[PDB]
Amino acid sequence: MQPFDSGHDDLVHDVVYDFYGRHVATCSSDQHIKVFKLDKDTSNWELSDSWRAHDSSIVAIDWASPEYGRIIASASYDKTVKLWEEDPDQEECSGRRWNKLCTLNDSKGSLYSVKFAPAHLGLKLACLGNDGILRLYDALEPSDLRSWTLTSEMKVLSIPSDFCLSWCPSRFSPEKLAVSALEQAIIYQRGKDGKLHVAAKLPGHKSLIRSISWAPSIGRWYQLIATGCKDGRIRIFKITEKSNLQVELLSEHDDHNGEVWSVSWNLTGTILSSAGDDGKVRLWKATYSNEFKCMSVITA
Amino acid sequence: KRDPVSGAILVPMTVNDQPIEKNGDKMPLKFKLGPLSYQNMAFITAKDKYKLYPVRIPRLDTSKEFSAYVSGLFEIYRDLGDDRVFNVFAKEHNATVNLAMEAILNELEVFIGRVKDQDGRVNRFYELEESLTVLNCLRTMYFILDGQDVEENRSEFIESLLNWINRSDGEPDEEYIEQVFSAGKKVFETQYFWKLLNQLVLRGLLSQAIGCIERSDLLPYLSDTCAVSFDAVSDSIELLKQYPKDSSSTFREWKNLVLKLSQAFGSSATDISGELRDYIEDFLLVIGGNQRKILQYSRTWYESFCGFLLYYIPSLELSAEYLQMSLEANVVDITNDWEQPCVDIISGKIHSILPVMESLDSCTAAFTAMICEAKGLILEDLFSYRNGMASYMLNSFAFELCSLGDKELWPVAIGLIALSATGTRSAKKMVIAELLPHYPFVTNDDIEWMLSICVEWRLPEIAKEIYTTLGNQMLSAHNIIE
Amino acid sequence: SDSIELLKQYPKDSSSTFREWKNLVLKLSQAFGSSATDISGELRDYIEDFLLVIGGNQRKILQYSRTWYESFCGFLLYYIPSLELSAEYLQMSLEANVVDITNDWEQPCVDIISGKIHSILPVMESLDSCTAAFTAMICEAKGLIEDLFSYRNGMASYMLNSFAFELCS
Repeated sequence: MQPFDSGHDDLVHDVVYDFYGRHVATCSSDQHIKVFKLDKDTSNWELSDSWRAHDSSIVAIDWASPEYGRIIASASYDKTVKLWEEDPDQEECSGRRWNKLCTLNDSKGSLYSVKFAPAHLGLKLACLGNDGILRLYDALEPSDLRSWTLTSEMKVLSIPSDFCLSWCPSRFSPEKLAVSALEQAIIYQRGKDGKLHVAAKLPGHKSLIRSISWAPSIGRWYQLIATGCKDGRIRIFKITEKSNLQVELLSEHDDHNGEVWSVSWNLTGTILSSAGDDGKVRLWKATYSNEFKCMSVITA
Repeated sequence: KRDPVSGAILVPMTVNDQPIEKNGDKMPLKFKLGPLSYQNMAFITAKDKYKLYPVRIPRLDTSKEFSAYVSGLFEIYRDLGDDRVFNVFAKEHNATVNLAMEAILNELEVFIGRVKDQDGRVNRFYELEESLTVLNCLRTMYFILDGQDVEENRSEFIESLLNWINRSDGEPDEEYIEQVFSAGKKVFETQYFWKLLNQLVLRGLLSQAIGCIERSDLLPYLSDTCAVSFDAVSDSIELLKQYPKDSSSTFREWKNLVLKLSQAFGSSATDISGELRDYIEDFLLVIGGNQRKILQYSRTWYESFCGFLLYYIPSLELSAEYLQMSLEANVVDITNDWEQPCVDIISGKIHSILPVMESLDSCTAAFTAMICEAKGLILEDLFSYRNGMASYMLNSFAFELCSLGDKELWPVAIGLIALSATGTRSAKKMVIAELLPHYPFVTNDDIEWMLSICVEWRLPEIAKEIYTTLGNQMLSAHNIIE
Repeated sequence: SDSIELLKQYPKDSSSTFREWKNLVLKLSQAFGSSATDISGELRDYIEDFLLVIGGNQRKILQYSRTWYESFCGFLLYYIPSLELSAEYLQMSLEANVVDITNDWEQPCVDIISGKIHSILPVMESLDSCTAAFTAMICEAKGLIEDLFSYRNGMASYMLNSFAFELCS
């Protein structure tokens, strides 16, 4: 496994795999989004297309279920999010390979993270800004991938900083989204009335929460969501749903001695990864007792 | 391999380009797990660090040999009809299972084989080498003599046991022998000689055990020092040549003679060293199965355990006692993974080996557990603790295969989840529907299969999504009114 | 206060009651967990730990156990009442605090729980040949295991004619 130049002139922020893990979409402070392709023949990655996406620094990215086309979404410090439908009948390395399906100017403050809701709910997406306001967009009509409406607009809290969020993958559980603002972590669920509500919180954080992601509850009903905190501790919670949610603290690991920056899940929720200051990436597997044990460690 | 500060295994991310350096200069390192096990990503948000480090899950097996191994073990499974489940037909059941054991054990041998070739002896080798060891031991204990002692198959048993004992570690290695043949005493007057001769006699390495005697005193010294001594040693080397390995009655007659021999030599005159006289009795007492001595001369625990069965009483009944007397003599080693798991196999607590086999190879472990549930040696949560711990590891594998990008083992992963005797028909109908939209499809074939499962299980939705896919091609295929 | 009042009524008869119990305990430790605290920063922890333990946080139940049998019990009392994880519970406990040799009954128990039963018999014999003998007996009943005084016949049977005899004298 050999690295490769992202090609970015300024520090890189997010890297997201498309559905079939064939491509990866980069984005950094150089205001450019880059999609890379994994060559079937040679095990090498090569730039599919780079292009100025936003005017300020870009920080988040996420693809949309191929059942809705090839739509990469992006958020930036320019206080606005942009969508991009890939143009199959184009060139590569050109810059005319992706178009602004639209632009979400509503956020009256710099955005930090945007993720597409699971496909079974439709073509929806959430995004959290610095104004501490959650915003849910969705092209009510899948045919015109250009007009997105404002579903919900909830406000988290004050702005005296780090953010991020992750939906609940599981297609067989009532819609819900977990958002984390600073030293907080709150779970939201859809109501009987079709409006969002606060279903529970993940207690225990002492510092800002660098990363949080929900896990694919494949084969199980109890949900699982991991936390990468600034204090240097990973946390795995077990949310069971009988107010009707129970939140359990399963594990907790300091193994990193620094700050947990990125915490990520397997595609079947079998493995969990944790990266931090100690420049190492640990992977975790679950026990029969459901406590988490690290299986391997990578470094630098 | 290398085990770090937090416990488990430590693997470098790159061989030439380590991004982070000195202690104290920390940088935000982010790492995302990919949809494909071998294609993950590790990057760093920080000026002057703009490279994307692709990473693969430590100790992953992409081997053509492996996906060939998984295939095979699956067959043995699907073929065990409804025999894979032991109801909470008395002798017929077992037999067919003990064979599938050999089938399994074998497949692992073939895969272990092609491995020594292709890569020489990389990490993955030894792991499987031990995985096998543990397996030989398992079989030796419950997959040969269904219900009776070493009589009902002495031929088959003693073969397995002797196989296991020497299919474990190289020792005694040919490079250590010669040293013992290079100080006022001749080759055969120092314990370092006998302690080896007795070790060779305990592991049943009789062919060589004799070779070592022939190296010195036999025809020499003895023949020219003590009449009784040269004799008792010649009749032993001649008794050793024919140690019963087929007939159970032959063993009796054997121990019978050995005992008559050590009796004679024991109460007769001796004109050889008073010290050399002892080394000879010990040798004889051990061949005779003197519990007391078999211990004394064993170097490890598994040695003494074997000897007990080989020269004392061939009955897995005293299995418990033999172990205690052995472990109490020489503790279990931690340097070698297979040891504790065996002490567990023999002691009965089988479940406790599974976990360890998993950290060696999730695949082997998974199937081991399976058959061990067959033999009978062990709520919408299909992936629960309620269903047989066997079943657990089996779906824990089926799930692995999915992230392996081997469009071939996919059917293997699926049907593995379907046959899990534990779990509601619906339970699986869900895990499948969720694991399917990920199926790395291509050919029309791969697509017919995927539909035939929208049939057998009724996933009317996934069905439609497929019709979508063809709808994307048909369109691009309407772009030919040429 | 709500914990001392929840403790007063720990379910010991109904299985569903346990669920509802762990349920509330978890809602309590959740609330206290994400709220404001004006007491020592250190005293705040001792309280969560207390609560986490009542809650069955595998991680903590170990931390606060003094021996191995302690943690084993807690797991069953505040986490998951299932002898299925019997194996796992033991491993996590013994790995925390080794078995003591000062007290004879410990190893024999770790053996009972781990499954290997036969290995306790001998030890019970050195305490009382009688008890041991009958223990072995029934344990053969439950199905946990010219030389009438051999090893060919069960180690159970064997231990009876070792007492049967010892009696005559």
